[PDB]
Amino acid sequence: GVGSVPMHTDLELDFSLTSSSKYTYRRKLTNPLEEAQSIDLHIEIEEQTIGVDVHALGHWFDGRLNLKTSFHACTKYEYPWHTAKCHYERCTACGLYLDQLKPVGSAYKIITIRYSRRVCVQFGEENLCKIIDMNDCFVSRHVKVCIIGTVSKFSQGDTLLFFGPLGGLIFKHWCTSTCQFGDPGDIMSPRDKGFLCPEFPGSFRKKCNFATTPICEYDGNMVSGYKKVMATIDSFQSFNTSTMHFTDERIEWKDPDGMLRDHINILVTKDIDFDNLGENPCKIGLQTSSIEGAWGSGVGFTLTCLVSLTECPTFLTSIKACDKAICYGAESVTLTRGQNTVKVSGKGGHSGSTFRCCHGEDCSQIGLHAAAPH
Amino acid sequence: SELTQDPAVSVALGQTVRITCQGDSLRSYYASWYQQKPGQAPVLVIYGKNNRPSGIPDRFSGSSSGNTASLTITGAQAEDEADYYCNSRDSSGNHNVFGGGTKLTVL
Amino acid sequence: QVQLQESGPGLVKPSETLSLTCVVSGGSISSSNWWSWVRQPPGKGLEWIGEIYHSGSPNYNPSLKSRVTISVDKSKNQFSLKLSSVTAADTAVYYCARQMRQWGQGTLVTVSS
Ligand SMILES: *[C@@H]1O[C@H](CO)[C@@H](O)[C@H](O)[C@H]1NC(C)=O
Repeated sequence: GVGSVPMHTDLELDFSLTSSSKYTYRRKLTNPLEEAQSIDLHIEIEEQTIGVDVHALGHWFDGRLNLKTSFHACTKYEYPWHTAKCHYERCTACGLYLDQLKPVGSAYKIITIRYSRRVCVQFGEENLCKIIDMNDCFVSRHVKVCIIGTVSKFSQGDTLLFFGPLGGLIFKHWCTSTCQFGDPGDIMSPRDKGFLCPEFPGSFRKKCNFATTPICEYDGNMVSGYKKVMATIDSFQSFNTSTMHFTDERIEWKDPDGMLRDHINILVTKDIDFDNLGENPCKIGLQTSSIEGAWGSGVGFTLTCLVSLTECPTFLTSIKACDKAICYGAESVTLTRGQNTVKVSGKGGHSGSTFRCCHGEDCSQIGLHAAAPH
Repeated sequence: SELTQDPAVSVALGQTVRITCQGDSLRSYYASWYQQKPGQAPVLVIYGKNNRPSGIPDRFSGSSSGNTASLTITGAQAEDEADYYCNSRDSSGNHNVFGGGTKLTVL
Repeated sequence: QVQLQESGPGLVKPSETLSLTCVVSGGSISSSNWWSWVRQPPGKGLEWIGEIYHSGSPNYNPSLKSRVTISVDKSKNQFSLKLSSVTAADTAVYYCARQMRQWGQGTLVTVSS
């Protein structure tokens, strides 16, 4: 079933929830003080949504670095690879050029991140839902729901890579202005407008002599950035994606497998009116019997009420003297099963007042006029 | 093949022409464009990224995106009625391959 | 400035070995780095045969390799081409080009019998 919680103090829940998990909390909040009347609390927390503001960096490429050596007043010699989009050239000559260029993904620089969760709270007959974030607690009269923060493999300034079809890697270090071959992000096509070539910081070691024929020997890095990443893939954090929403300069999705957790704090105020707002399986009938005293300022009046309790042996509550949804007095009483006589002292009202015996929002059908104070 | 063109393209005088060439090596290499008139040797028009030889009009332009490369002729004139061949390096990096050619008729 | 002119035998019988000659005039053949052969059959498109950018070794088209031999000599100062065991599909106009910028006017070769 569902457990009960005597609200002797504020209830507080503090816990960590998996981003791809929902959470349900249900409890009967029973009256502190020696009464077992109770208000239902029902909380539903939905899966985490991830929203990121980004700058699109264009496509990352794989490729193969090739080195060709040529010997024959070098100037002007055109070589058949001068039509290569990325080539570097330094009697003999040496030529690096990039071949087998293939796109492997679209990359995006994170500007700002925001984790949301939808939260629904029912407290008694009140039900309210809100999408919350760390900068916006769920607030109601009796219940607060806060996200303290999230443990995340994503960060600001990080770069996200999407494999085709949109796989995914997190990079904490992405080349921006100067890219050397072998770096993450080394070969880029931003905007698709042009081709951004990497640099080759290595040196050419010209081996020169007779008969053996010369060889150009480049001593820099020969392995592309993409290959280096795949070769040490465990150094990088992968992610999977579901329920995507690619709005060009914003990406919102739900993480489908573990990965992130957040901290949830739930606080439920002790200050609760268990009358009016709460329930009791006890059924109470009220009727006015008689009245004495005066309306308005002075001695005041006393209303006698007949009060019936069923479905329990005793019930501690308050019986009130009210008129037209204004109350003028109340008496606390422990009722016994069957009929009870309760005298309630009150003050106030006017000549047109009909004072009824009342409990919560329920009042008897009969009410009485008190006498004039003159 | 591995360097395909459209066989024939027809243009009315004054309009703008776009001759496209598509191949796997075209995203590793800039295409070369050659113009051939009947009974004459081929003539280079475009190489690299929009670089072009002297004696060649301003209306010839170079274009690349993905695995395609395009030769654009803005404000076409009658003398442009010729063959157009797309030329690039092979993916192996050892061969030089031509396209199927494109017969441009000016009206 | 130089002007290229390629010459051949015109008409040859099948299986007979073909031999082209591209003469460089107005300058040296070593003035330009890289020389290329390319042929086109009548009514058809261009086909790259081979090129010599390198004093070390030439590039050849896979389909035409072995059958075709290309050379550069400085004594006679001319660009050389030799096709072995010629069929009725080798009949084409053979072009000589340096840096693929400057072209000779070509020479027709027909293979019939
Ligand atoms: C999604 O990615 C995770 C690692 O991030 C991997 O363990 C999981 O197998 C992937 N999903 C499927 C269906 O393969």
